Amino acid sequence: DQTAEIVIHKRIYRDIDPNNPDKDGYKLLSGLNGANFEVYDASSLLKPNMTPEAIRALVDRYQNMTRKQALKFARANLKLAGQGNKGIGLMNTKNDPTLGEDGISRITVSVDQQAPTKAYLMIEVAPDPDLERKSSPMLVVFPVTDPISGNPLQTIHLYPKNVGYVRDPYFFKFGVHPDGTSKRLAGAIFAIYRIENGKKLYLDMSPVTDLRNKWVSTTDPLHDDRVNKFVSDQDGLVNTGERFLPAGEYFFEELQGVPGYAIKIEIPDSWEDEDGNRRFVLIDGQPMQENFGGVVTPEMISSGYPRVYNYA
Repeated sequence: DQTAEIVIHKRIYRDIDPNNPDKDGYKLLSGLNGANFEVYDASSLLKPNMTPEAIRALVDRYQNMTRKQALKFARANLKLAGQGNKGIGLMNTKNDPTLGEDGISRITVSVDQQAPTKAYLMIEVAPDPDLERKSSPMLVVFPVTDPISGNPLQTIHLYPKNVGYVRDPYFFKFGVHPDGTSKRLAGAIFAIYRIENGKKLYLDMSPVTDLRNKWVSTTDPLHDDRVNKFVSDQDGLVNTGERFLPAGEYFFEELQGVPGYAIKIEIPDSWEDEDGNRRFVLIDGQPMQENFGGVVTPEMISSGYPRVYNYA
Protein backbone atom coordinates (compact mmCIF):
# COMPACT_ATOMS: atom_id res chain seq x y z
CA ASP A 1 0.00 0.00 0.00
CA GLN A 2 1.39 3.36 1.12
CA THR A 3 4.97 4.30 1.99
CA ALA A 4 6.80 7.26 3.51
CA GLU A 5 10.45 8.28 3.75
CA ILE A 6 12.27 9.03 7.02
CA VAL A 7 15.45 11.09 6.62
CA ILE A 8 17.95 11.27 9.48
CA HIS A 9 20.18 14.37 9.50
CA LYS A 10 23.01 13.57 11.92
CA ARG A 11 24.71 16.82 12.91
CA ILE A 12 26.94 18.14 15.69
CA TYR A 13 25.59 20.72 18.17
CA ARG A 14 26.92 22.89 21.00
CA ASP A 15 25.18 22.80 24.40
CA ILE A 16 23.60 26.23 25.03
CA ASP A 17 12.27 17.48 20.16
CA PRO A 18 13.54 15.28 17.31
CA ASN A 19 11.62 17.17 14.60
CA ASN A 20 13.42 20.52 15.03
CA PRO A 21 16.70 21.26 13.19
CA ASP A 22 16.87 24.57 15.14
CA LYS A 23 17.10 22.76 18.48
CA ASP A 24 16.41 25.21 21.30
CA GLY A 25 19.23 25.26 23.81
CA TYR A 26 21.71 24.00 21.20
CA LYS A 27 23.49 25.35 18.13
CA LEU A 28 25.10 23.85 15.05
CA LEU A 29 28.90 23.74 14.89
CA SER A 30 30.23 24.25 11.37
CA GLY A 31 27.10 16.76 8.92
CA LEU A 32 28.22 13.62 10.76
CA ASN A 33 28.81 10.51 8.63
CA GLY A 34 29.18 6.98 9.99
CA ALA A 35 26.37 6.94 12.55
CA ASN A 36 24.27 3.79 12.60
CA PHE A 37 20.65 3.25 13.50
CA GLU A 38 18.39 0.26 13.87
CA VAL A 39 14.71 0.76 13.08
CA TYR A 40 11.99 -1.47 14.52
CA ASP A 41 8.34 -1.82 13.55
CA ALA A 42 6.52 -0.46 16.61
CA SER A 43 2.98 -0.67 15.19
CA SER A 44 2.06 -3.20 17.89
CA LEU A 45 2.51 -0.37 20.41
CA LEU A 46 -0.50 1.45 18.94
CA LYS A 47 -4.18 1.01 19.65
CA PRO A 48 -7.01 1.83 17.22
CA ASN A 49 -8.56 5.29 17.53
CA MET A 50 -5.98 6.46 20.08
CA THR A 51 -5.89 10.18 20.76
CA PRO A 52 -3.12 12.57 19.67
CA GLU A 53 -2.45 13.11 23.38
CA ALA A 54 -1.99 9.38 23.88
CA ILE A 55 0.46 9.32 20.97
CA ARG A 56 2.46 12.18 22.48
CA ALA A 57 2.47 10.37 25.83
CA LEU A 58 3.75 7.23 24.09
CA VAL A 59 6.45 9.10 22.15
CA ASP A 60 7.70 10.69 25.37
CA ARG A 61 7.94 7.34 27.18
CA TYR A 62 10.23 5.83 24.54
CA GLN A 63 12.18 9.07 23.95
CA ASN A 64 13.08 9.16 27.66
CA MET A 65 14.50 5.64 27.67
CA THR A 66 18.22 5.26 27.17
CA ARG A 67 19.38 3.66 23.91
CA LYS A 68 20.56 0.52 25.71
CA GLN A 69 17.16 0.20 27.37
CA ALA A 70 15.33 0.81 24.09
CA LEU A 71 17.41 -1.77 22.22
CA LYS A 72 16.75 -4.35 24.93
CA PHE A 73 13.02 -3.77 24.55
CA ALA A 74 12.97 -3.67 20.77
CA ARG A 75 15.32 -6.62 20.28
CA ALA A 76 13.17 -8.78 22.55
CA ASN A 77 9.80 -7.75 21.22
CA LEU A 78 10.11 -6.02 17.85
CA LYS A 79 11.46 -6.89 14.41
CA LEU A 80 13.70 -4.82 12.14
CA ALA A 81 11.63 -3.06 9.48
CA GLY A 82 11.97 -0.56 6.69
CA GLN A 83 14.12 -0.32 3.58
CA GLY A 84 17.31 1.20 4.93
CA ASN A 85 20.57 1.82 3.15
CA LYS A 86 22.42 -1.00 4.98
CA GLY A 87 19.54 -3.48 5.01
CA ILE A 88 16.12 -4.02 6.51
CA GLY A 89 15.91 -1.71 9.49
CA LEU A 90 19.57 -0.73 9.14
CA MET A 91 20.66 2.85 8.51
CA ASN A 92 24.14 4.29 8.07
CA THR A 93 24.73 8.02 7.73
CA LYS A 94 26.50 9.00 4.51
CA ASN A 95 26.98 11.96 2.23
CA ASP A 96 23.83 12.83 0.30
CA PRO A 97 24.85 14.12 -3.15
CA THR A 98 21.28 15.29 -3.79
CA LEU A 99 20.97 17.31 -0.57
CA GLY A 100 24.67 18.26 -0.51
CA GLU A 101 24.76 17.18 3.14
CA ASP A 102 26.77 14.84 5.31
CA GLY A 103 25.11 12.77 8.00
CA ILE A 104 22.16 11.75 5.81
CA SER A 105 20.43 8.38 6.03
CA ARG A 106 17.12 7.45 4.41
CA ILE A 107 14.72 4.61 5.16
CA THR A 108 11.48 3.78 3.32
CA VAL A 109 8.66 2.50 5.53
CA SER A 110 5.09 1.34 5.03
CA VAL A 111 2.66 3.87 6.52
CA ASP A 112 -1.06 4.54 6.97
CA GLN A 113 -1.64 8.23 6.23
CA GLN A 114 -5.37 8.05 7.04
CA ALA A 115 -5.12 6.74 10.62
CA PRO A 116 -2.33 6.21 13.21
CA THR A 117 -1.71 2.51 12.68
CA LYS A 118 1.99 2.44 11.69
CA ALA A 119 4.89 3.52 13.89
CA TYR A 120 8.65 2.95 13.91
CA LEU A 121 11.18 2.95 16.76
CA MET A 122 14.64 4.26 15.72
CA ILE A 123 17.70 3.76 17.96
CA GLU A 124 21.32 4.71 17.34
CA VAL A 125 23.86 1.89 17.66
CA ALA A 126 27.65 1.76 17.43
CA PRO A 127 29.26 4.07 14.87
CA ASP A 128 31.55 2.91 12.10
CA PRO A 129 35.17 2.53 13.31
CA ASP A 130 35.90 12.87 22.21
CA LEU A 131 32.22 13.16 21.29
CA GLU A 132 29.01 12.70 23.27
CA ARG A 133 26.65 10.78 20.96
CA LYS A 134 23.46 11.91 22.67
CA SER A 135 20.80 10.79 20.19
CA SER A 136 17.60 9.45 21.77
CA PRO A 137 15.14 6.67 20.90
CA MET A 138 12.86 8.20 18.28
CA LEU A 139 9.27 6.94 17.99
CA VAL A 140 7.84 8.10 14.64
CA VAL A 141 4.04 7.73 14.56
CA PHE A 142 2.24 8.14 11.22
CA PRO A 143 0.48 9.99 9.92
CA VAL A 144 2.33 13.16 10.86
CA THR A 145 0.32 16.01 9.42
CA ASP A 146 2.31 19.02 8.50
CA PRO A 147 1.10 22.26 10.09
CA ILE A 148 0.94 24.24 6.82
CA SER A 149 -1.14 21.81 4.77
CA GLY A 150 -3.16 19.90 7.34
CA ASN A 151 -2.22 16.97 5.06
CA PRO A 152 -0.03 14.11 6.30
CA LEU A 153 3.68 14.56 5.70
CA GLN A 154 5.12 12.21 3.09
CA THR A 155 8.71 12.75 4.34
CA ILE A 156 9.78 12.97 8.01
CA HIS A 157 13.06 14.77 8.78
CA LEU A 158 14.82 13.87 12.04
CA TYR A 159 17.78 15.75 13.54
CA PRO A 160 19.33 13.57 16.26
CA LYS A 161 21.64 15.47 18.56
CA ASN A 162 25.37 14.86 18.94
CA VAL A 163 27.28 17.30 21.16
CA GLY A 164 30.96 18.22 20.74
CA TYR A 165 32.90 20.08 23.43
CA VAL A 166 34.79 23.08 22.02
CA ARG A 167 35.93 26.52 23.18
CA ASP A 168 36.66 29.82 21.42
CA PRO A 169 39.89 31.66 22.31
CA TYR A 170 40.41 35.34 21.53
CA PHE A 171 42.36 38.34 22.76
CA PHE A 172 43.07 41.98 21.95
CA LYS A 173 46.47 43.26 20.86
CA PHE A 174 47.34 46.68 22.24
CA GLY A 175 50.49 48.70 21.65
CA VAL A 176 51.85 50.78 24.51
CA HIS A 177 54.11 53.76 23.94
CA PRO A 178 56.77 54.62 26.55
CA ASP A 179 54.70 57.70 27.47
CA GLY A 180 51.88 55.46 28.73
CA THR A 181 49.41 56.09 25.94
CA SER A 182 48.05 53.00 24.28
CA LYS A 183 45.84 51.87 21.44
CA ARG A 184 44.45 48.83 19.68
CA LEU A 185 46.78 47.53 16.97
CA ALA A 186 45.39 46.55 13.57
CA GLY A 187 47.17 44.24 11.18
CA ALA A 188 49.04 41.87 13.48
CA ILE A 189 49.28 38.46 11.81
CA PHE A 190 49.03 35.36 14.01
CA ALA A 191 48.94 31.61 13.59
CA ILE A 192 48.14 28.86 16.11
CA TYR A 193 50.50 25.98 16.87
CA ARG A 194 50.67 23.11 19.34
CA ILE A 195 53.66 21.07 20.56
CA GLU A 196 52.43 17.61 19.52
CA ASN A 197 55.07 14.89 20.09
CA GLY A 198 57.78 17.50 20.69
CA LYS A 199 57.40 19.27 17.34
CA LYS A 200 55.31 22.25 16.27
CA LEU A 201 52.15 21.63 14.25
CA TYR A 202 50.20 24.66 13.04
CA LEU A 203 46.43 24.89 12.76
CA ASP A 204 45.84 24.59 9.05
CA MET A 205 43.16 25.86 6.71
CA SER A 206 41.80 22.37 6.10
CA PRO A 207 38.02 21.93 6.51
CA VAL A 208 36.60 20.84 9.84
CA THR A 209 35.76 17.27 8.97
CA ASP A 210 33.75 15.81 11.80
CA LEU A 211 34.76 17.64 14.99
CA ARG A 212 38.45 17.36 14.07
CA ASN A 213 40.88 20.09 13.18
CA LYS A 214 43.81 19.22 10.91
CA TRP A 215 47.40 20.14 11.78
CA VAL A 216 50.48 20.57 9.57
CA SER A 217 54.22 20.94 10.13
CA THR A 218 55.56 23.99 8.31
CA THR A 219 58.86 25.74 7.64
CA ASP A 220 57.23 29.17 7.13
CA PRO A 221 53.74 29.67 8.60
CA LEU A 222 53.31 33.26 7.36
CA HIS A 223 53.42 32.52 3.63
CA ASP A 224 52.14 28.93 3.76
CA ASP A 225 48.61 29.24 2.41
CA ARG A 226 47.67 26.05 4.30
CA VAL A 227 48.16 27.69 7.71
CA ASN A 228 45.19 29.60 9.06
CA LYS A 229 46.17 33.18 9.85
CA PHE A 230 44.35 35.39 12.34
CA VAL A 231 44.51 39.16 11.75
CA SER A 232 43.95 41.82 14.39
CA ASP A 233 41.06 44.05 13.32
CA GLN A 234 40.34 47.74 13.78
CA ASP A 235 39.35 47.01 17.41
CA GLY A 236 42.56 45.03 17.95
CA LEU A 237 40.60 41.78 18.20
CA VAL A 238 42.35 38.54 17.29
CA ASN A 239 39.50 36.02 17.15
CA THR A 240 39.38 32.34 16.27
CA GLY A 241 35.98 33.19 14.82
CA GLU A 242 34.52 30.20 13.04
CA ARG A 243 37.53 28.19 14.23
CA PHE A 244 37.31 26.42 17.60
CA LEU A 245 39.66 24.24 19.66
CA PRO A 246 39.15 21.24 21.95
CA ALA A 247 40.71 20.86 25.38
CA GLY A 248 44.45 21.28 25.68
CA GLU A 249 47.32 23.74 25.47
CA TYR A 250 48.05 25.82 22.35
CA PHE A 251 49.89 29.02 21.35
CA PHE A 252 49.13 32.16 19.38
CA GLU A 253 52.34 32.91 17.46
CA GLU A 254 52.95 36.40 16.02
CA LEU A 255 54.06 35.97 12.41
CA GLN A 256 54.12 39.64 11.35
CA GLY A 257 54.13 42.35 13.97
CA VAL A 258 52.59 45.78 13.60
CA PRO A 259 55.10 48.33 12.20
CA GLY A 260 57.17 49.78 15.03
CA TYR A 261 56.80 46.78 17.35
CA ALA A 262 54.33 33.20 21.98
CA ILE A 263 50.93 33.61 23.69
CA LYS A 264 49.88 30.60 25.75
CA ILE A 265 46.35 29.22 25.38
CA GLU A 266 45.13 26.96 28.19
CA ILE A 267 41.80 25.27 27.41
CA PRO A 268 40.12 23.32 30.25
CA ASP A 269 38.24 20.12 29.46
CA SER A 270 34.90 21.34 30.91
CA TRP A 271 32.89 24.53 31.34
CA GLU A 272 32.36 23.95 35.11
CA ASP A 273 34.24 22.19 37.88
CA GLU A 274 32.91 19.64 40.33
CA ASP A 275 31.90 22.58 42.56
CA GLY A 276 29.90 24.49 39.92
CA ASN A 277 32.58 27.14 39.31
CA ARG A 278 33.29 28.33 35.76
CA ARG A 279 36.48 27.02 34.15
CA PHE A 280 38.13 29.76 32.06
CA VAL A 281 40.30 29.58 28.99
CA LEU A 282 43.58 31.23 29.95
CA ILE A 283 45.37 33.62 27.58
CA ASP A 284 48.96 34.07 28.83
CA GLY A 285 47.53 33.16 32.21
CA GLN A 286 44.67 35.69 32.00
CA PRO A 287 41.11 34.33 32.36
CA MET A 288 39.20 34.86 29.13
CA GLN A 289 35.52 35.73 29.25
CA GLU A 290 33.52 33.39 27.07
CA ASN A 291 30.01 32.46 25.98
CA PHE A 292 28.58 29.01 25.38
CA GLY A 293 28.10 30.33 21.85
CA GLY A 294 31.73 31.40 21.69
CA VAL A 295 30.80 34.67 19.99
CA VAL A 296 32.94 37.66 20.95
CA THR A 297 30.34 40.23 21.90
CA PRO A 298 30.39 44.01 21.39
CA GLU A 299 30.79 44.33 25.15
CA MET A 300 33.82 42.06 25.02
CA ILE A 301 35.26 44.21 22.24
CA SER A 302 34.54 47.42 24.18
CA SER A 303 36.02 45.79 27.27
CA GLY A 304 39.10 44.90 25.29
CA TYR A 305 40.14 42.08 27.58
CA PRO A 306 42.31 39.97 27.71
CA ARG A 307 44.98 42.28 26.24
CA VAL A 308 48.51 41.59 25.00
CA TYR A 309 50.84 44.62 25.19
CA ASN A 310 53.38 45.33 22.41
CA TYR A 311 56.22 47.74 23.22
CA ALA A 312 57.57 50.24 20.68
